Amino acid sequence: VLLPGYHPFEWQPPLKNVSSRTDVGIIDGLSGLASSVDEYPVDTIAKRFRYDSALVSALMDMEEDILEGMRSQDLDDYLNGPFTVVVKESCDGMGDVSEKVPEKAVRFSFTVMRITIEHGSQNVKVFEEPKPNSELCCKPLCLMLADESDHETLTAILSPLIAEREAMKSSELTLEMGGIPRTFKFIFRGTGYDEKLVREVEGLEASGSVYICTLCDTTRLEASQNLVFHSITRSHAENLQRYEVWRSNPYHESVEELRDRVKGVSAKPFIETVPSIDALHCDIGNAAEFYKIFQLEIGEVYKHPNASKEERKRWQATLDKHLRKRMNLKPIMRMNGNFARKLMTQETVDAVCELIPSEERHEALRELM
Amino acid sequence: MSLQMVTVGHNIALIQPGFSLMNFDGQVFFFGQKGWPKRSCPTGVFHFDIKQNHLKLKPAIFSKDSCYLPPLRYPATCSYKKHQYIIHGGKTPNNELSDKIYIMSVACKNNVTFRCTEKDLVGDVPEPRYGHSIDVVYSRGKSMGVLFGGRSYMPSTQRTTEKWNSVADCLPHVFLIDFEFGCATSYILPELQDGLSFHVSIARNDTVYILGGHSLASNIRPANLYRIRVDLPLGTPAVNCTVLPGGISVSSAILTQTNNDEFVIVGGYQLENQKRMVCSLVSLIEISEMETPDWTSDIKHSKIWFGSNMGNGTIFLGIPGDNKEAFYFYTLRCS
DNA sequence: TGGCCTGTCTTA
Ligand SMILES: [Mn+2]
Ligand SMILES: [Zn+2]
Repeated sequence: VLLPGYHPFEWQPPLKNVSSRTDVGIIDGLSGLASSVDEYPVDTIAKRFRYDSALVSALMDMEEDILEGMRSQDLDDYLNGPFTVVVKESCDGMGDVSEKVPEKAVRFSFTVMRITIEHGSQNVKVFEEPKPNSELCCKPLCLMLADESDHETLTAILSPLIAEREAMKSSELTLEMGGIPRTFKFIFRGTGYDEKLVREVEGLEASGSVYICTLCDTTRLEASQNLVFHSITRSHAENLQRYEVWRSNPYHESVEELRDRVKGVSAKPFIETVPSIDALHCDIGNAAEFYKIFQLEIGEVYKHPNASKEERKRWQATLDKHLRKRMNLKPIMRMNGNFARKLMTQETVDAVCELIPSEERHEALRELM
Repeated sequence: MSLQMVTVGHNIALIQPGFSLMNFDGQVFFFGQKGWPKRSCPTGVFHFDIKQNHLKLKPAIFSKDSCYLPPLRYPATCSYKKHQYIIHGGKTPNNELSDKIYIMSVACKNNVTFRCTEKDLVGDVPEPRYGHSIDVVYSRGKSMGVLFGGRSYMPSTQRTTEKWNSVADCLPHVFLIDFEFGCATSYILPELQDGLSFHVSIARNDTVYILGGHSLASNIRPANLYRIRVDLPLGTPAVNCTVLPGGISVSSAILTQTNNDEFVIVGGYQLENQKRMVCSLVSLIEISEMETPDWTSDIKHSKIWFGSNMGNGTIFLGIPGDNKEAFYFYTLRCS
């Protein structure tokens, strides 16, 4: 009952290139990939659900919450008007899985984020997950024994799933809850992808590239000089076309001119992502900048443009020592959330000002913090 | 025929089954790297240099008027006399099958830059495929391309996500292809009943011989040999095929040219569980067995082997690593 | 013969 493939359902209109059989559960993750000795060598074992069947099982699993949420919004149990399900789509490699050679695994998973019902012309929410990021509500879709950087295998195994999700983007799901047929329609948002996997699935270059952002076309130099005025530009379609431009070189340009034309898209995308930021990384990036500012204000680097490596090192040592004495901060060499949390305080700025001669610069550091 | 082990540089990972080697003026080049091309080599085409049994892959650049074709696994390739290379079909790093045709030539050689131009195709374009053959025939002072065989995904109507990667042999139609203008004509022949992929192809004058291969539907590696004659009058060409006894049974074999007008093929897969350890000699048509080379035990006990023709009557082959390097490579020489 | 731009490996 709790596994995909048990309840019956319908898609209207029927999903493109997806079987209508509803009794399908665990199916081979290779999706019929050829395995003969002539063909490309298949080094991987994977198993998956059909993405629609899994959505069906996850909704039936949460039926009780959906009905009770309808009650809690002063609505009727039997209403069936179009429910809209928002679905966070997610993907990560899981490092070494081996029991003891490294054995790597990729997990493609989803999370029901919110379910709203339409009453008149107000969209009233009937359910939303309290812990979106928990391991507990991250519904597994496919597990595979492969490297997230093994592009050929990854596309081979994930592409059927994406095909299914594309299919669901333009169809309604009819599903029986509590005796009454209910109708669902979905919004899929691939927000669960760390930067490396975003870049890999959207055709972009590796992280060291000059095109540092997956939301815009900035270069590292542009983004550094131009501090704040940047806007979200990129989209999956724009990336598929920038790939085709790379591929076709329509204006017969050189490789550097072509690379500037397509702003990093040298490979063909195959997943639409919603690249976001982690609150952790905001804190970490800010703290790293403030740490450098502190040590440079102690060394007074404006007065010493040709300062050597060892003088700056002693500046860093000075700051470390004084932060240990005043704030009890063990100097570390790898930036982390807890260091950032303890360093980004106004009192820490007072502590570091105790080592800065000019008070005019105390003004500036304190306002910055 | 002497076997020689080869060591490889830092980018050995680029080599994968389905790769190709092309020979331009004695210089060897490598195409079909694993993964999409990286900043270190944006074209994905490499100078393939074996010095002192050491293989170095050095980045090659494309001209300003070039396509940046994707790496392709199992495309049909042939050589066309400027001297150029024909690429048709293949698998991309995203597992899509390409129906396009790319043409490779040496644009400039400083101390090489390539011209890669894609040729558009109209008429009876063959469905995108891999594991198929393409060669050039010459009849009455005219040149034409012959394409035959291979496998592809199911058609869009029957293809289903549960069997999204399932493949079937292409219909065994012969395709004449004019590379200058990009036109294609399909010829159904009664003698070619079944589909065929991973076969060997030999082109001489107005004839193409088809050897071995694997037929998916029957799952048989047929021991038939097919001769294909093509005449090019001023009107529509005429193609006639005839079955010839004495056909070898082998899929994914490698073919190289020794001296002039003598070809040697080194093994492929004879059965799903068995490997073709023997080698065959084709004189232009008669096939004679040759003395099997001095294979090492690693080659003998490997389940999978893959390779390509280097051009100089020498084969470059590779075998998978032990469970505890990813690949181990050898060079097998002839003549 | 380098900086040094790129990708691999290391340690907190
Ligand atoms: Mn990751
Ligand atoms: Zn940006």
